[PDB]
Amino acid sequence: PVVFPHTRARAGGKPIMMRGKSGKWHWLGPYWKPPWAPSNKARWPTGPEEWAWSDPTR
Amino acid sequence: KHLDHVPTERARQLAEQRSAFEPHLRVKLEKEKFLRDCMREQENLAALFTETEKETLLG
Amino acid sequence: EKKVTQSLQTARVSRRKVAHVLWLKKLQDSSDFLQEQEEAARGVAALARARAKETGEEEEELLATEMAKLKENAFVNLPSRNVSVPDLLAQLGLNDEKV
Amino acid sequence: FFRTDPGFIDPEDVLFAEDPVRTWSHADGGGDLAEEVLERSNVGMGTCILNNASGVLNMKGLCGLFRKLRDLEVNPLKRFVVLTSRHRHF
Amino acid sequence: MNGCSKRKSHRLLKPVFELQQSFPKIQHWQGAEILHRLKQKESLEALKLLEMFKVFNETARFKYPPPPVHSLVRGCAFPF
Amino acid sequence: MNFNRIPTRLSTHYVCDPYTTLMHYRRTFKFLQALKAKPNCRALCLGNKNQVNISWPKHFDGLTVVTSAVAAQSSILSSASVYYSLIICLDPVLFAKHLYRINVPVLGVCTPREIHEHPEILKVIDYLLPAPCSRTDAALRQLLQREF
Amino acid sequence: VFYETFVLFSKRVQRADIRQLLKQQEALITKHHGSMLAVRDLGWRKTAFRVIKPRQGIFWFGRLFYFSFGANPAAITEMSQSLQSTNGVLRHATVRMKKRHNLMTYNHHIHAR
Amino acid sequence: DPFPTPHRVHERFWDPSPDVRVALKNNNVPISWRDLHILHHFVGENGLILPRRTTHASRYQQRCIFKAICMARRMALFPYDWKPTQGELMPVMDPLQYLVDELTSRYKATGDLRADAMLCVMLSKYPKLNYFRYLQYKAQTQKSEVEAMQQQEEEDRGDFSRLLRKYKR
Amino acid sequence: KGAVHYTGTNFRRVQRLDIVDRMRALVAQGLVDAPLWLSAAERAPPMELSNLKLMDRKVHNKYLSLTQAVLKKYPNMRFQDCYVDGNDWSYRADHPVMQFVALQLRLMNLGLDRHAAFREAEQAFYARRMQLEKQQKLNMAAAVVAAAARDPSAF
Amino acid sequence: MQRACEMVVSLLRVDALSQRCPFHVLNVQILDLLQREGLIRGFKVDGTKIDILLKHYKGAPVIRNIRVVSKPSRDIWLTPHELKFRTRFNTGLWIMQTSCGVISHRDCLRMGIGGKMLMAINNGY
Amino acid sequence: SCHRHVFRAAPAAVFASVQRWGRRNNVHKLTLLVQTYEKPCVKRTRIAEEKAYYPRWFYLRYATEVIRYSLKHHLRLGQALDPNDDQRLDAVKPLRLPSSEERRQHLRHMEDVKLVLDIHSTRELLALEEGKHARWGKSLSEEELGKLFDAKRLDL
Amino acid sequence: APFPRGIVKPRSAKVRAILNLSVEQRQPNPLRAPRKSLLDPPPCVAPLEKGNPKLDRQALRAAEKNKAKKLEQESLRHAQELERFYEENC
RNA sequence: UUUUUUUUUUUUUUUUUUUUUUUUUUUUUUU
RNA sequence: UUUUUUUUUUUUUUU
RNA sequence: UAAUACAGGGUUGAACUGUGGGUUAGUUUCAAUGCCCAAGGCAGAGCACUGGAUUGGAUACCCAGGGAACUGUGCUCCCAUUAAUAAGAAUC
RNA sequence: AGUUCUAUUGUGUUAGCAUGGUUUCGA
Repeated sequence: PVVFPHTRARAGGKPIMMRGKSGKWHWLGPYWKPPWAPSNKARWPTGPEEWAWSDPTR
Repeated sequence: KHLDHVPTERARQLAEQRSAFEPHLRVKLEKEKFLRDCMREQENLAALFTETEKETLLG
Repeated sequence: EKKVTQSLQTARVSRRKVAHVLWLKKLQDSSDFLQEQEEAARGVAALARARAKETGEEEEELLATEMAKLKENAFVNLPSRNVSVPDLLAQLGLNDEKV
Repeated sequence: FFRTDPGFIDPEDVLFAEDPVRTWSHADGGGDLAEEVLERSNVGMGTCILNNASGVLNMKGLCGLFRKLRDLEVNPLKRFVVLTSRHRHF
Repeated sequence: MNGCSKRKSHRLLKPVFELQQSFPKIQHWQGAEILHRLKQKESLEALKLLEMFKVFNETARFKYPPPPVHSLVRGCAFPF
Repeated sequence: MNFNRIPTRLSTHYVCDPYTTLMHYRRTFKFLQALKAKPNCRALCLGNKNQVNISWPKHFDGLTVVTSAVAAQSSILSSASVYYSLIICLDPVLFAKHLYRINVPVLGVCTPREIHEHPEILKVIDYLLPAPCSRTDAALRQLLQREF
Repeated sequence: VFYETFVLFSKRVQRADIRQLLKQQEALITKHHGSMLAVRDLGWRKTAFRVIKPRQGIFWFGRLFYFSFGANPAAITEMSQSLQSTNGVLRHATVRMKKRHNLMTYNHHIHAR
Repeated sequence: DPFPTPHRVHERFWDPSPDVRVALKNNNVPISWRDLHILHHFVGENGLILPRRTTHASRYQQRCIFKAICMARRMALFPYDWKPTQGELMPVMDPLQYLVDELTSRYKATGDLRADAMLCVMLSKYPKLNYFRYLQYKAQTQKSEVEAMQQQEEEDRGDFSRLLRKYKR
Repeated sequence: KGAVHYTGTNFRRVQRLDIVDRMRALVAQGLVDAPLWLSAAERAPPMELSNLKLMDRKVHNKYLSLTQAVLKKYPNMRFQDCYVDGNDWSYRADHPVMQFVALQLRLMNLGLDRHAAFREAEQAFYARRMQLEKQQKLNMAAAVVAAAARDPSAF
Repeated sequence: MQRACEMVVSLLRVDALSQRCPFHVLNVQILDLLQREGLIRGFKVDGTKIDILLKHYKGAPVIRNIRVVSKPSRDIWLTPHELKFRTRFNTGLWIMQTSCGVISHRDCLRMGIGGKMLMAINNGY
Repeated sequence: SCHRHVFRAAPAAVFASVQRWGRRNNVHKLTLLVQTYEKPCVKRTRIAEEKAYYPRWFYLRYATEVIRYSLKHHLRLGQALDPNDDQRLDAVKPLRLPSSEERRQHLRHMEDVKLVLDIHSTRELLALEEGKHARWGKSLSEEELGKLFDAKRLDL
Repeated sequence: APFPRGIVKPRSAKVRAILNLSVEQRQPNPLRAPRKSLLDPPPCVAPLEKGNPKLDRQALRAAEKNKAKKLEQESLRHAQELERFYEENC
């Protein structure tokens, strides 16, 4: 089968932080991955370390 | 659209492999031969072996 | 071909649910109060029925009366006597040198 | 280990391996590579690759081969024509 | 008769002058002030030594001098 | 030790391919054979100061001394197309701005490392010659001229 | 779902009080369609710094207790407020019961190796 | 006189100390507020939280560690401006369990005789306790009994048992 | 405004002409006389170099991922050739680590799978240790024993 | 129609050997006409994308200028007698989309049928 | 909080340690900020600027260390690394023991107490190996210990 | 690290060189711009010296250049000394 | 105004994510 | 006397 | 911004679906600070205001007091208007 | 692209708690 990718546009908007002395987010927080970001494999080539946990089921 | 018949790369690769009864992809490395330059470099030396055109440089 | 994948999906979820049952079984075994309250409950049940057959009274009053008392006397076998002081224990184990 | 040893292999040499058959991936019009005869537009040279399922040279292959050979030979720009094949060990 | 076959030439054994770390180029005027502060906490100065490694950035009033061309030509003439 | 970034993509060099060297020498030999037949032919061997293994003379014909004032890319070897007929440059990277519009054949001998990083040298060089081991031209040509 | 609570008693707490406290708690559990799991004790614990609680005094140590239960999620607020009013209890916290990390199934080979 | 190594390094290169590396894994168990004997390493003299460039830990576990230490302080189970003491280095568990566990390691490293005796008595006294490690070690002493069979057959020139084991190739 | 044409005048398209072509025009135009070496290069024009660099391609380095598994199972490879320059452990072609992985990639080209290559490579190198290295060492050691002329009883 | 105009960006490159292109039915037919004139060395459909080679001569590429006439938002049509005036005293290549397939501008005038100017190759002003 | 004890040390030396302790914890910086009220807008720009200057200082500090380290040792690194360079031992005297094939040749060009010391020393070795003096000194030949002695009779 | 309450979005190159870590000019993108080369024409700039142009064709500062071009150059000689003939050709 | 001690009231960003590490992957011809 | 300022004053404590 | 309750977003695994989309009024939520109204109070700060300085001729700069303004389900978007100066597709 | 299930949570709301600068008190 042959299928083409879909549009990268999605609902919502970009993260925005409220102004003033009261620091608070408006739509999204810091942990937001844009639709045009690269693959996770290339961003973290090192991967889990030897002393890392092999079960993140906290 | 998923049922469309378009000639892709993997589609043709599988067709050739199916013909071989239970003949796979193979690659070839560059051919490095020492006689290509070993037996030819000496000829070029004759064009400059004269003492009046070699000693001045490598003196 | 879609029907073939239906059988595979059922097997996949079945294995996942099997592991879940094992976790709950551990809790039951590990739980002391659960067993203790359960055990007590059963005993009273038979005594009320047996006593009623002799005197001839109704089982509603006997059962009711006994039920109430079990909850009041539930915390009687606690705390398992754990008077051990870690601070003191460690000192004798060559692990603490403060007094 | 030493570079002068008999059983010495350069890791870089084996890293740049390529398939000679894949070199002829591009051809003339038609994305699906199924024509009995192929041609590549070159400057002063005429390319002709004989690609077939089992190298069977039937009447279909001859009809195309004759046309390409005559078309390139008549052209004065193409001073010579090269011929080759595409099958593996055939 | 079981000693090493290859000579010892590792950098760790023999200290040398080098920089085992990369950083983006910095403006000459920005780094000049920082270097002066370190020297205050008490041969050629350190400012010139770092310039040979191409550490600073090409600012308006600072450009890398070109290589020596007029004092580096050495040719030989011979018949052929 | 090294604390810098480790590269991932390995670029290939086709200009200095082992097979390409076969045609490079064959084509170059034909040009030199025909030139030496003619009478009164002179060549030029341009090198670098770091090349201690190659002896150099005191004076150099065609050398022009200029000053910093009004020197917008002055051509040093401007008059080197009268007495000479063949220049063999050993450092095309350094001698790149002067040989841009030279009226003589340039037999440059560069290395794959410089060719890939500085492809501009391909336009000035007419006849490309390979360089085995590609380390130092001073000791490279000596071995070729002293074979066997 | 399952829940956990760690209660730190004082020196001024007798066995009489402990039984009473637990009995009261069980009332709420049953109210909200729940059931007690198990009750255990941890003994005494040393405090890093002095505890100054108003209208209670100053203490340097206490008895640490642990008990597991399960009820409706809305029962956490009722339980939390009851502990604060009662005397003896100087500090307490409620921690949700996890699948892997727990004081029931995972209690061995912590400090050793 | 080793070469001066820069303190600021990319995250790709890191060489945590062996002592702290083993404590991070915690036998593939996430660190929680109960692990009091492990949080004492991730704290300075003033009691402040160390950065990710000092403890040398991953991004996921860095946030979890901060939560465990923060909660322990609220419970009056951790200092606020100094390091813990020797009397507070113990996880949140059964006091009796600590003793048993402790003793098992000594019997396995050097083989303390006193430790063995203690456990023996405790076995019966506290049947409701975990003895998996203690039982496994004793059950593994069968190598001494089987060695007798090898010696007994040695009198009859029975060396075939040794050659077969060595004939691995 | 300014260099806003990705596909246009930004990318120059100037023809590349060699000395043979440039000299042919000047002589015909009558600007410069024909030199004595003009005909020498006419019969053997230089080889084109612009089209040769187009074949250059970048390939992925498979040794970065393959070498990780080799050291994990046999981490005793870094000890060999440690004091030599070029080797880092915070490798040269001659290093054992590079030799072992080289055979694995070569074997996979024939058609063998990734896992199958590991078994073949392990056995291929094992023989060299027992059939050549072990034999050589033992042979030499034997001769040492024969050197008993120092003993008074030897004669 | 939108994918047709996206081929000029990829094919108009100097320092490159092969460039990808989205797969389309109309795009395949266009490449056939260009290859006949000797402008494209070759092309291959690699599934979801088409790999098209680039032709070079003495450094500079064979293609130096590309003009898009037709656009998805409108449609340019010229009568047989009007195309000659537009295209005169030039060596350019105009792609004409007639009812009987796709042909160049030279063939459109021969038949005398009303085509459609799609794009221009090697065209000046 | 920081506490130090003076033991066999001058007060001046001890006082120099506590002074640097505040710099790590920014005790002085925080004390002055709270004294005066700072507008939130100023902190927005000041917090960002400190994230670009401090990182640059660390890189420059390491560079100065190399200059001082190299000054006391001289030397300098250059582009000396080259793959095409076999790092072989120079002069390389130590070699495998002779296989008896070359031992005989050595005596052929050294026959001529100084230079005649080898006479009667190495000669007895050859005779002993062949089994001329002692019946137990006979050794084995190199051609009868590898064909059917190690490739088939291996212990493994 | 500190918890920023916002972010700065400068537009001029004056302040952009302070807030940002660096303003070094990276390699131009080949897909948008050509690769820079030394063969390009030089910029049209007249020579100036303290405001007085020089358009005619006819000690501390000097010491600094000698300390870097002489002392450093001698070190490179020793590197090649033991590679050319004295050790490379036995 | 300094030091010390023992429980009133308002308020809640000090510590805790980072060498900007994809073909470096992007900012505007000229002076 | 204390507080404060480049300097000073106003203000506050009273055996 | 440790604990707990309600409900979103992002990353990965399986199943399903088999062109579902880009932009967006005669449209609809949210939106720093200031002002009207309302609720309010017992801390830390301060505009107006006679409260201790000016000049080489004029002042709010440097202290202290000081009843507006500082938590809103509301009225409500004037600005240097909240994460660059393009909401999408193609060339790595 | 979207729905279901599973792992993950300094993103919105949230009444009591712990700690702390200032302030307040003196059997």
